[PDB]
Amino acid sequence: ITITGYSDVLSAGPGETVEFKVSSKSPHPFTAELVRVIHADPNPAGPGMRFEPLGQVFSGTFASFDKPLLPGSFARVSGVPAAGSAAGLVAGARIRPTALARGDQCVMSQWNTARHAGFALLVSERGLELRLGAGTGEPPVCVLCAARLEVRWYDVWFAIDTASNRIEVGVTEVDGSVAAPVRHRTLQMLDARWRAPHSDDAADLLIGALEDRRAHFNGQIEAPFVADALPSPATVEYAAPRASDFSTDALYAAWDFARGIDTLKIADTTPHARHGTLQNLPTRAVRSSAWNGRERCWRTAPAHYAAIHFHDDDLHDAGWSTDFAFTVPATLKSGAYAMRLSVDGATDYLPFYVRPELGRPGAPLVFVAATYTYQAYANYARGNFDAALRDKVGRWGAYPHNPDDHPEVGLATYNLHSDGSGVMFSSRLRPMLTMRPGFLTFDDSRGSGCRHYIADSHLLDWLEHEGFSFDVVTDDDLERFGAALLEPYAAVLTGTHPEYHTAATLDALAGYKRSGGNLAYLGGNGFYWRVGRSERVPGALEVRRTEGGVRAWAAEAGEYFHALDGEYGGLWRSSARTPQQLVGVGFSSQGPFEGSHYRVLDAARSQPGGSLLKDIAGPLFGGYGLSGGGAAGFELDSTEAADGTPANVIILARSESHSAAFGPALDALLSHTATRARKTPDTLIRSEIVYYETGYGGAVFSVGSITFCGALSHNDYRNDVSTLLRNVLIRFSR
Amino acid sequence: MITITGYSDVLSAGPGETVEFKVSSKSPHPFTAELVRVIHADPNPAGPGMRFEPLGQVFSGTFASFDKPLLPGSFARVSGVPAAGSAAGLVAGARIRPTALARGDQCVMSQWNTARHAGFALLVSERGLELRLGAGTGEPPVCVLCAARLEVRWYDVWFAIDTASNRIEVGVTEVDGSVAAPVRHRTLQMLDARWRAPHSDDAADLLIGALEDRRAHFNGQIEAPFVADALPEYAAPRASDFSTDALYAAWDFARGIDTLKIADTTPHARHGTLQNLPTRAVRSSAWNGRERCWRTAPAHYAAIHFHDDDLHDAGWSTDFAFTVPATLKSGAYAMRLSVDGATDYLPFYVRPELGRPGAPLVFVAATYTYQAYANYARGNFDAALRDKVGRWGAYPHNPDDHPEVGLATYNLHSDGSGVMFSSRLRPMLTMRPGFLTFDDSRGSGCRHYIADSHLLDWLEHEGFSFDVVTDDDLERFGAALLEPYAAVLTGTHPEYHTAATLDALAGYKRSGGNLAYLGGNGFYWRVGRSERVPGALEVRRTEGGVRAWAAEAGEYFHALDGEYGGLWRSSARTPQQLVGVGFSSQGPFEGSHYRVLDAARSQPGGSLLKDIAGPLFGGYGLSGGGAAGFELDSTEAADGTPANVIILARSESHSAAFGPALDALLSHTATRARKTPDTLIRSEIVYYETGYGGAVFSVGSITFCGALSHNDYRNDVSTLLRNVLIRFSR
Repeated sequence: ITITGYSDVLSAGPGETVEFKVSSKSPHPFTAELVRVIHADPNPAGPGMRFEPLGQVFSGTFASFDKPLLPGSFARVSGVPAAGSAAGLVAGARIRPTALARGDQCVMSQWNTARHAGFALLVSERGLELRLGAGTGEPPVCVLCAARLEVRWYDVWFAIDTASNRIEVGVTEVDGSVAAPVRHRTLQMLDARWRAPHSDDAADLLIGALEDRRAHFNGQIEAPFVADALPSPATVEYAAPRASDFSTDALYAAWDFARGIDTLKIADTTPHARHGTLQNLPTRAVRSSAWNGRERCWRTAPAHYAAIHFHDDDLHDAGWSTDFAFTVPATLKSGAYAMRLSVDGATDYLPFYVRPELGRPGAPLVFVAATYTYQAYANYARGNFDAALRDKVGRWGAYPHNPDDHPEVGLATYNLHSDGSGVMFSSRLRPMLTMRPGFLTFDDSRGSGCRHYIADSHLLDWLEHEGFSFDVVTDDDLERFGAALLEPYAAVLTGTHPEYHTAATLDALAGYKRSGGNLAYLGGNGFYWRVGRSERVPGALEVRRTEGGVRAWAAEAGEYFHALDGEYGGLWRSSARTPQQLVGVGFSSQGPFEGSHYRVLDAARSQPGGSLLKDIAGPLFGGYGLSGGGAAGFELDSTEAADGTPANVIILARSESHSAAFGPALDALLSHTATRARKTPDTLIRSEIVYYETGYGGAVFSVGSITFCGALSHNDYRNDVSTLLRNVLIRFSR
Repeated sequence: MITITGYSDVLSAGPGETVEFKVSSKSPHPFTAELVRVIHADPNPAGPGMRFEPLGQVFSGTFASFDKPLLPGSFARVSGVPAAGSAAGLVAGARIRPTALARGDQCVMSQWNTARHAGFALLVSERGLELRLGAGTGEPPVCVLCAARLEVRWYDVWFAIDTASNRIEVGVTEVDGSVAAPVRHRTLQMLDARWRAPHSDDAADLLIGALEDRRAHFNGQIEAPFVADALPEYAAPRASDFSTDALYAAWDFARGIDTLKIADTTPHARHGTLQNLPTRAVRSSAWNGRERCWRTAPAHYAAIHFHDDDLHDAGWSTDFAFTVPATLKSGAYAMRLSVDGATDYLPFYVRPELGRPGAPLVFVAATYTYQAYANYARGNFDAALRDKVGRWGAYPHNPDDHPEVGLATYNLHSDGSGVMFSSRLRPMLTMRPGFLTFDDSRGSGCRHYIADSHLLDWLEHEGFSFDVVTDDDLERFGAALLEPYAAVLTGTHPEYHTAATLDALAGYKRSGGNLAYLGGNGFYWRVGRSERVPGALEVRRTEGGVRAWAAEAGEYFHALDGEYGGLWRSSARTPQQLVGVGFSSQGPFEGSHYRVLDAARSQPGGSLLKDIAGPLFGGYGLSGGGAAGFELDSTEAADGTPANVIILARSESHSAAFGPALDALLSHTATRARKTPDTLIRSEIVYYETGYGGAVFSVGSITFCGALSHNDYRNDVSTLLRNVLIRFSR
């Protein structure tokens, strides 16, 4: 990829600054030009790509530096001497390797690359291997403990005993009750192939990787330790040495991963206090060896959560230097923007949002950009970027690079890691190819195949063409400012897929409802998953797919609480907040990216809010759209009084004729033949458009379909779907 | 109604232990009790029929018939307390969440000396909130009504009799004021000497959840009730508003969540006792989502859920007892009851002595599963089934027609909540020999106790002696009880288990034993229990899976033992890790046939397939007409299946009504192993070695044993099990 980058924040109000971090692998400088994004879908059959150039607001030419992406998580203990004494060196850990077929993976290492001095303890399908530096003029010593290690808890160690003139490398299975527990060891004579380190031999101590930066560990490490003497003799042929076996003197370090589970620090419990720092956001708050099932929450039982899960594809915070900054002038109207980057014919877009001042709005409407959901889907490598799609990207002039070809940009929370575990973290401090104008997600046979940021621009482009002024706020803005940020507006509008939320963003929308506002839920499958977040780890979102529902992977028992903020993760249902309580409808069906039509329930025209159907002939409508060819499609929401729909809900229309591939949302089911309402599951395959009054003075309008806004621009913005939204926004504006 | 029925305090006894039997007879004549050994309990004419061995020479007796009642409905009783009130008046109130106001008058708090017409009662209904005051020997009671339309939300309710102001007040306020239209109503009446201070002889029990002049059982949650005998833009009076002096009592339901005691926090120490086992460890008004475990956050679980149909411990007096003589061999027994042409059976088990086996095989009676299903009113007892029950001479009473015996953990309560508790201290009509569960077009329609007798009758007929232990025995004794036997055999549906019973079976494998998993859908749900409440099981259907109801967020931990409830999957123990296969499909009560994997005959343990022609077999049976049916288990390496598993056969041709088990699904198009869901509709018979010296044999089908007796015990399924048990016995 020639040029790409990211910003430290995704939204800034008047007087706030966005720092942009660009990586350019050209030898010539690049250009940055501010644009306002109007339509980001490059499908020729629709409005096409549309920007408003604002180079006169911000323009610049800047020097190109090529900055790298290094996936793989690990911990660095810095500013420590080389380990060892004249008596020797001992190091070890409790480990659970989750992908040994991937090669040499380092448990712990300390290596001065220049002086060829240090140690490294590694595992692979060959067993447990010790590498010792031998100086500038000898190849390294290697001692191998051949064992067939599986995905279980093992104790691994090496010991250099000068007095006995022996090296030992061993591995013992922690659970001795299994039928054939592994216990192997290798004994070599030392023969002055090792001598106590010297002051200049110093280097950082790493856990999970090796620096001469490679051999990233996949799986769990628990309680690593280093000692520079042999264990105090106490009274099974051999056992693994652990930190408890050493005098406090002899301990060089002993890390307890149970301390600080919601932080990036690994704590050393010896008086040396040789702490370390985790890099690339490994997964904490996972079961360790003492976990037995009686404890399920790391906040009250940290000794059962005394391990950290490392993955060789973890990616958080690229650490790129800031190429330029932009401070929002008090005259730039709130909207959706980007920095068009350009060099050698290659272009990127760095999207960001200009947020209104709290309490003084610039329009009657505000749109909520679903940045938590964008970030959770960020860089989803869907394995679908085949020749036919790659061809369409060219023909249409769409954003040229896809996560399937670019694993250097890391994964989404819809992916699995290399060892097969679910990706629980997603960073926004990296290039997010899936949030670029022009990016296509699906080879859509009946439309563009655009999602999230790009598909949300259908609505922003429609809002503009119909003369509706709007301000834009993000999920982070709601997290920061609360309902008070929304209160000034006559209606709040969602995107096409507001799926991921915190208690703060849900509370912002409910408080806005309670203040008397109007809510336009213009998507499907909203308010379904919880995200975790921390002030202590900015730029990361956490997702733990607990219990059930439609999920790309399943969290393990006991690991349901977030590490970032300690909250119970998973379905919002699972924390007593169903979508129906916010917007009257809830996720009920999911199928492929294909849409269908609505049918008017004409009984509605006479009820409160049935005038919203005026100028829609019917009885069908909406059988068109840039998102899968229909206004009701992909993921659908319907009414459930039991799941919280208000008794005054007015169903205006109800979809039909979805393909046989549409099935029921699992979390709505007690069995494969009965819903939670004890109806049959086929009653779930439908999208329902509803209207109701909140009882606080405002109303709610819900479409329950991700593809709904994809139909707005059909027939040059003149169609039934366009007419319906116009009726809503006119009504919501008195 | 039911002429004679009953139950026992325990279901198994070893040598020298005693079983106490409690009988209710509506006859004016005495009844007879006679000991029998149950051999076959299925009354289907097309199969071996009912079969007993009478042992009246071991125990017989004639006993007076007493009619003993069944009174459903949970509540708390505070006894040994004076009548509440002073010359200044009386105030009482509580925080409530009514879950079924259309069911009639439902009492929050009451105290009523019925003879002297003295006391109080605070009730709710669809009409509002009502105070009833006693009025004396020759007057009807006072009634003051605060008309309000109450919903299923948290309200504060109270009444106050203030003699100084000559006022009665009855009021209700919605706890959450942030709602659109918060309810705030009250009614004011003049007192006019329609009440004064109580007298010593007015004393009576104070009840929470019911009224005794015993009626008006409350449906929903009660939290922090209190009584005061003094007074502290109206607001609800709460216990915090009163002098220490002015408080008669103030109960905090958060204290003792795993007990039946309700604790009074005032120095009066006027504690109370819960009856019929209402549901504890439920969200209270302060629950906010940050805590999900009552053991570390009791203030979020400071409420109790009452149901007018809770049934635990009938309290019937023992009519007779039986002490097991050293000469009665371990087996499945019953007490045949008889009076006026009516017959009941009181089943129980004789357990071998620890360490002294009497046979090479032991059978595990799935009593935790029987109890979880006990008195399951399925709504299926129509004219056709009642007729079939007549023709076959089957047990004549069904839970559907006889609701005084309470519910199963598969039913919903009257207020719509899931039934979390099942008592064994009540008549269990579904554990009687002769009980039919389903109108089966292709067999008997038999489950659990009765279906397990297919296996017990086959073992006898094939000459295999066996001992019997129950789940409760494994809970008490552990793997040590199983160790002496050459093989442990399960029943048709060993579904419900504790950590102690799962450990007894795993420990037995590690000791070198052989395990015959002869059912389907085993080891699936967790059960809770405690020695503090003997005779009760708790089931909380958390997270997912195939479930009759869904537990609420934050209520996933048992009240009885504090453990995380639900699927054993959700406690990190899948069925596959124990027996190599795990629940994967369920359909109607229908069976189909297996197909031999002929690659198996040459592998380890393919000699078990000897004398089975194939490639199909088992297309017959007393349970749904096929040896693979109803609920099926198949292999999953990801869920823990050993790598040396050998698939001997695989079912096929199940009806379109058979679907996948929900907890095996990531979406409607992908399993946890990322295969398509149709790969789940199959039962797989497996054999493998444990590595400790023994082996495991698993059929993964509930209906398997329904085919053992086919064609006078000479058939492929009979041949298969015979081969296994012979092999397991050297």
